[PDB]
Amino acid sequence: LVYYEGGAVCTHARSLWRLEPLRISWSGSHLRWGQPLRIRHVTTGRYLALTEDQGLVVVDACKAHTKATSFCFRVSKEKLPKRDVEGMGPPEIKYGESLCFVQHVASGLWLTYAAPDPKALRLGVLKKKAILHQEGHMDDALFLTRCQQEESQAARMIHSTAGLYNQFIKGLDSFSGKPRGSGPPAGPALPIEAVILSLQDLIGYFEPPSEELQHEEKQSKLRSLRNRQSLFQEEGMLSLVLNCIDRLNVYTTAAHFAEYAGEEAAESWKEIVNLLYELLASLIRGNRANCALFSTNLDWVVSKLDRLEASSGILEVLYCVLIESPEVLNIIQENHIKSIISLLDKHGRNHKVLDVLCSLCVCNGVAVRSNQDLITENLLPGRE
Amino acid sequence: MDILELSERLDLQRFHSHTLRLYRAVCALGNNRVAHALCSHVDQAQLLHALEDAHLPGPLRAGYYDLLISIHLESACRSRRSMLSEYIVPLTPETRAITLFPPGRKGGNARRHGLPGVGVTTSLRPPHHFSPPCFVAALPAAGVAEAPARLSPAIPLEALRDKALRMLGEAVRDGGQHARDPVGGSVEFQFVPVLKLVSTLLVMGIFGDEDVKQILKMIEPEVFTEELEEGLLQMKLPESVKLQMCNLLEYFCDQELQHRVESLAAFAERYVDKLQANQRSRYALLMRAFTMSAAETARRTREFRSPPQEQINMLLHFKDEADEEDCPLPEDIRQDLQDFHQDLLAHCGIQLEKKPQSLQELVSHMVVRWAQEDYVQSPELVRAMFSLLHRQYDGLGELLRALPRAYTISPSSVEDTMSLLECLGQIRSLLIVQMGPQEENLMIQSIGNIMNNKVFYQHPNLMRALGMHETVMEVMVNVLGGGETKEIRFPKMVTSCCRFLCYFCRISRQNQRSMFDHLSYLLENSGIGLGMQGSTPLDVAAASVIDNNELALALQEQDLEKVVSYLAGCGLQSCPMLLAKGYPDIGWNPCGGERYLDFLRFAVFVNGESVEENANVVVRLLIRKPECFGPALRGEGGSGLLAAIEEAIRISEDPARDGPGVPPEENRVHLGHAIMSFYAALIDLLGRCAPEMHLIQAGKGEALRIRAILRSLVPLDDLVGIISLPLQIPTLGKDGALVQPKMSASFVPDHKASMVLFLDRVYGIENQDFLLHVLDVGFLPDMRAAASLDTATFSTTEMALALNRYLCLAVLPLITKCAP
Amino acid sequence: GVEIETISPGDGRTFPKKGQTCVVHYTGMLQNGKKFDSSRDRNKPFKFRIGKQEVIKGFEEGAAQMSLGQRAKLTCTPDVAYGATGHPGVIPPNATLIFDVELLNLE
Amino acid sequence: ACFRMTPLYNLPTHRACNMFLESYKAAWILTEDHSFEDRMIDDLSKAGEQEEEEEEVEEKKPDPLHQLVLHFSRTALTEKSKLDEDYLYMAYADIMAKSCHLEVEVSFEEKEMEKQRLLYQQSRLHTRGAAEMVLQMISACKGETGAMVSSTLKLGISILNGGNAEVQQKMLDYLKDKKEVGFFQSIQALMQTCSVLDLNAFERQNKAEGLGMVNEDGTVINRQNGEKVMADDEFTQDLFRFLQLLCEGHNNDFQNYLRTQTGNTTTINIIICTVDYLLRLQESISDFYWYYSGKDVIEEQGKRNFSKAMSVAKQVFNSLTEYIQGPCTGNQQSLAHSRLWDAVVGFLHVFAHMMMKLAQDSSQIELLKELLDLQ
Repeated sequence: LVYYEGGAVCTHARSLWRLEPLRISWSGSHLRWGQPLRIRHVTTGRYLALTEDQGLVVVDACKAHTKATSFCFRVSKEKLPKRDVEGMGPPEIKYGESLCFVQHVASGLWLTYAAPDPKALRLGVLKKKAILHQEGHMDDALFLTRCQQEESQAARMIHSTAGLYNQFIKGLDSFSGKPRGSGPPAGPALPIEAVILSLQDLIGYFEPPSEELQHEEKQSKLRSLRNRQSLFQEEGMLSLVLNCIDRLNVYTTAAHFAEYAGEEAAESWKEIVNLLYELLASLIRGNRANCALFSTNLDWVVSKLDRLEASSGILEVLYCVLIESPEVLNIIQENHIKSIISLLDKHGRNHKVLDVLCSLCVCNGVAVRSNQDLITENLLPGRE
Repeated sequence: MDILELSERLDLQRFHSHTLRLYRAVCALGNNRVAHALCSHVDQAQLLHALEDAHLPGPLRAGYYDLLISIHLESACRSRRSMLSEYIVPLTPETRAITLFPPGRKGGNARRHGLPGVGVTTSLRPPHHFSPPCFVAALPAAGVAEAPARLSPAIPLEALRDKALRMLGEAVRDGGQHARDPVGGSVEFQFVPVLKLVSTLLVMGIFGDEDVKQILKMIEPEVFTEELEEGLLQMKLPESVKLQMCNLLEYFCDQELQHRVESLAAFAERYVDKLQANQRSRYALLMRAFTMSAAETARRTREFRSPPQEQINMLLHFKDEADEEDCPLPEDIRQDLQDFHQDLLAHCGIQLEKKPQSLQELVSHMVVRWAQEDYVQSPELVRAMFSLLHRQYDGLGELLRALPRAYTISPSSVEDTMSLLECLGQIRSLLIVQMGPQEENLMIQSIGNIMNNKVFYQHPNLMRALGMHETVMEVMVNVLGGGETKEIRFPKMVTSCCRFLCYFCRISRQNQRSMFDHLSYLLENSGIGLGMQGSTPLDVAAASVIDNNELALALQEQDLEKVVSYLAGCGLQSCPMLLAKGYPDIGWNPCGGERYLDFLRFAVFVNGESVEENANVVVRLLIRKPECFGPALRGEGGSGLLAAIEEAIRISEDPARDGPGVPPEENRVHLGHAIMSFYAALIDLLGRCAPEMHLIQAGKGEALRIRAILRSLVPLDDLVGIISLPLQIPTLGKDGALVQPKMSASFVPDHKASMVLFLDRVYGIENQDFLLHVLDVGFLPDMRAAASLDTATFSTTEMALALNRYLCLAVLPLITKCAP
Repeated sequence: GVEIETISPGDGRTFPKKGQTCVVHYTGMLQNGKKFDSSRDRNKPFKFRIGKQEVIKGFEEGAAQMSLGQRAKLTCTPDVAYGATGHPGVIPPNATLIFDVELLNLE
Repeated sequence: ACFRMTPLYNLPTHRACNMFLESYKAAWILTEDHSFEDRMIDDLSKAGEQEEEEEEVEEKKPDPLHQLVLHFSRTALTEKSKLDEDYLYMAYADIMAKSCHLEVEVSFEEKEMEKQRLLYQQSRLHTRGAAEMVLQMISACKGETGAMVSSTLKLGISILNGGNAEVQQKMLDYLKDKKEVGFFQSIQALMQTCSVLDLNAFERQNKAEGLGMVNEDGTVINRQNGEKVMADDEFTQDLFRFLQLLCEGHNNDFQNYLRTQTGNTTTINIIICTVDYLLRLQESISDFYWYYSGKDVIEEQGKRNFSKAMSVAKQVFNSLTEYIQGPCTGNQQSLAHSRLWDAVVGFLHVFAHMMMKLAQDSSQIELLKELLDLQ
């Protein structure tokens, strides 16, 4: 359901419209008011349509039957097209000016916000449920604003990538039980190699800039990197990847994993979990807001610190979250500190763990005396 | 294994170097309780031995030096560092002896400048605190969060500073030799940790005068002579060393400033006595000037009929030679001030060659020389270096930036100030640490001593100058912002400080005014303070403005609309904390809105009379936002307030819905009482918002409109009916059990008094018949009840005294003025 | 729960009685054999006022059973020591403490 | 109280010295004049004894000012949500701002000498990146008003004074190749937050002066305590003085860039926004006249209000002239479709009846003579 919305919501990825005309050739021609052209949201890959039971919705491309899914621009609301030219065409519409009026030409109606406001919208967020109205109001003229190429490019990966893991997760829980034994797999094969390629692409796509670069250049790359990570979180990619590690974690060892999926799939298991933690570390690195999300489920990563197959990455993940979000330190309780100290006792004299403790002591220049003492008490007196 | 092998065993070297870092981290930010515990694992002998170990690896050398500083020196360093920004001076002969220039014969305007840090500093700085680290002591019977805080672990400082001085001399002489094997491995690992130790001691003040003289000799001998030995300043040190070098320089740069401040105080001491003496003699002469003068003496004694601020201003108002007519000072005194100005600016390097000869122009040369040698790559080094360069080029401006923290005190109460300052150290130390139960008790006694300190009242300008109120505010800001969404843990200290601030407001108008200037900043943090009782930021906000006609006038629109918007939220949503505690649900918050109403009641009513500007603005926001009125008097479908009161009375009377159905919390909420209390404060607010009668009698245009509006909202039949409602009455019986109502869970006279104030200010009393029709059914039961209850068994009860205040404050003043 | 072993004989006659502060150099020891505390490390004598219960009762009783110049090996069982709580950040709970105490001087 | 208070000689010493110092600073320290800005820069602008090494690169290696400016640009470029305060930035930015201007018929041949030296000092600053430094700081302030941004513009005017063409070119080039959005976003936000004349604050101040209060530590006669009307007036004065300077010399290249941003993703129209601000001003000054019919005479606060308030309109009008002269047709069309005409009407009607009211008496000859040059 389309909604008007105001504020910081629509600087995210969920506000990007692609104008797709009906002509395969010369689709990149200029725009004519009153000419048929579809509307597509990039992240969903769905199309605006006049449905039958819920009015104006988005429909899957499988059912975009060109009747409910066509629209036409106009400068007014008065009842009146020209034939398609195999060329660039004449310049009509402005960017940042030239207020437009979209009309569902097949139905003749007009998109307009629904006036009534229930108790939920009495004081809460002001989102206006736009509805394809028969005549509409007056102030529903619209601007057109250009998003930068980079985020426009970025958006399409979310739609491509998410469906890949949607398939992956469906594969995972399909063989979650039902041991294969010595026979055939559960069902269809999982796009493991494509997933492996995808993760390797994203990790590079999220690599922090190198320190040898000029200052301002580094700052600019941070500007982009910060924007990217927040966009992926706001599209729920972090929720996706956390589901990925969750489903992958139910196997202690590769042969145990192989008992339910398959021997041919068993080799990639350690690789993919290492990629996942590396991707997550890149995802959280540097963003306070993205970082803060682990306060609700801090115990979850602590439940996995004992795992051996991918431990260096997850420890780096923990380093990244603690080095940034002070409130996570305010969530720390004694069981956690017993888990990190156990890591030092189990994984040798890994100096990184010390830096984890050092991050536990002070965060952004404030002392956490409720934690510092627990570090001293559980570590110093034994002297071993 | 030998630690010197770690210069080869790198894989362990990193780990142990990190280990020292972890030791610094756990003892970081003055956690002295931990800092003592460290002294078991690292011993004083080990640290002192490790200082001189030349073959020791670089990173571990710097780590160990920093570990020493953290375990022993940071807490007292940081506290002293903060106290360096203030300049409190005593009226003592040692202060008097302080002079801008040392005695000499170099030049008339300016002799040879005094050596930095060499001399006497009378400025107040509290004593350091130390404890002998001895761990066999019995475990104190005082439990956690109640025992007083552990001091910094002790260590021999006079021996330490001798070792550090000798170490510096070793480094200075070694550096000139241009040896290929610097101590620790690198020049930066050699010079930097030692320079850090010297800087920390310099801040500490451990060094004596001769020690300082030597320090100035090692850094630069020939410039600092008073009447290979090559100093630090030309051995082309790496950038990281230059950072510490700048720290060393700026420490001395503060000394001349503090010297100037004290020298000014000494001048103030000597000069003011001459001023008061001459002004006294002129007074005695002026009283007998009548024999040769006339009414022009009114001009002459205008000075003596003017407050001292302008008296001294006119006394000083002779600088430019075009204003001396009003100056009564003899020319010798007039000369003395200009003389002190001349050498003062000379000591500021304003008015008066390859020999630098002095600190200011030396360091200016130094900074420019460094800058032109290379592009400096450390941003912090750049920032500090230009920080210094500005400080030298503007001697007067930094002094002008220092005087607002300068205060002169009599020597009588210096120990009282010391007592105050140690609490000031506690509060200042608590900005940089998350609050805990131990710290909570620390703050509670920290302010407890402040309220017991008489200087805290005797010199309030000093307290404002220190900005202790600001420092407290930041603490609550952090406490509220931490977990503001859910609920506030540690509320006892929150309400203790909010009690304190209200006390601070009552000290004086100016203290209140400065406290006021952060009013808006309080309001957002007060959005969840409704959960806790006692004292709140909203309470502080109210007392920040109480009975200030200038301030209620200056109370900005944005502030008011922000408050009413909050009140709208309270009037539209339940209280989640009360909802969780078993209480039944209603679609609004009587308690929270009532607190806002009490604020507005102080926001618009000043010194017994309404303020029209605030009154009309607030009612304009109430009318634009009708949800503020609550479910009753809402508009479409909103039942009357008259109808609203009765079930609220029944709710309070009948249990299982007045409260949770599970005082016991000592402030257990009673819904019906809260609902009616909100209504009462709402009426009382409008009543105090009513226009004054001289305005209504003059019939001012818009003024009539407001009174029309309020009369449209509130009908008379409601006013008389609720004013005529019955009251619970104390009775004697049941083995003499004096049945008394619970004032927190029963109908109260105050709520009636609110409406009486409403009727008087809005409708008033016009005709005799309606007067009697109010008297018989509304007032007469009250007087007969009070007169009956006027008995030694009941007159001292809560309800009887409630009526005594109710009648003598609301009914009787109304009746008395309508007697004709 | 304390037992004492002579190390370096002194006088054996002037036992420490109430009234005089005891001046001692000691050297703590973990029971497993880990050195954690001493007085020669800080180089200064540790003088404690007896009878006022400033130190733990095991050390107090051991000091009482000593004599001037008699170096002694103490053994504080946890009951006469920090016990079930331990000195925080230094000594874990439930550990026996061994002390190389040398009462060098009474005043 | 003045008849029966404590005589000054009976005051305690510590109290007396306390008021002594605070009076003394206001009498001698604050009044003191000491110019050192020129010797500041003249020390930091030299390459002292580096000719001996003579490295192969031409790159003039030492430059204390350039490093200082670079450092400020460095901290200006951090990825920080809020822009803090730096006292050194106040000091240095003010120093370099004060260093450029340095300023009965005097002839042309010696006039050009002072202007050519003024350019030289401006060159001495802008050639070391100070021009860009101002630009990033304006981008970084995120439209949040403050002292540091006020000093930033004060510097920008200090280097743009006299309508420096090549400085304007450097400005344009920096925007063109950076394609920054927030600079104009901040400019728009800053101008939207600029205040306008208000009745409520004015009358509240009038009543406050009506009280005629005293403090407890003596008494001050007619104190000039915090002013709530046109507090930010000099901020609005110099903001438009900055925009006028950056369009001075008929920079058709820059005016069209203001009306539309070719490179940038989102275009912000300064001209229409400036008109909208003028509209808010017009209502404010109008309504202030719409408070003066029953009152037939104008007191001091009303006069001082109009004196500062109208200087805003004078500066804005000079700004619009600089946007339009040359002429820039695209801007002319924008104003043709703007709300300027209605604002013009309101100003005319205010000038209409106002100068009658001022003509009724000689008490307001001053304010009338400013109004004359306003329209």
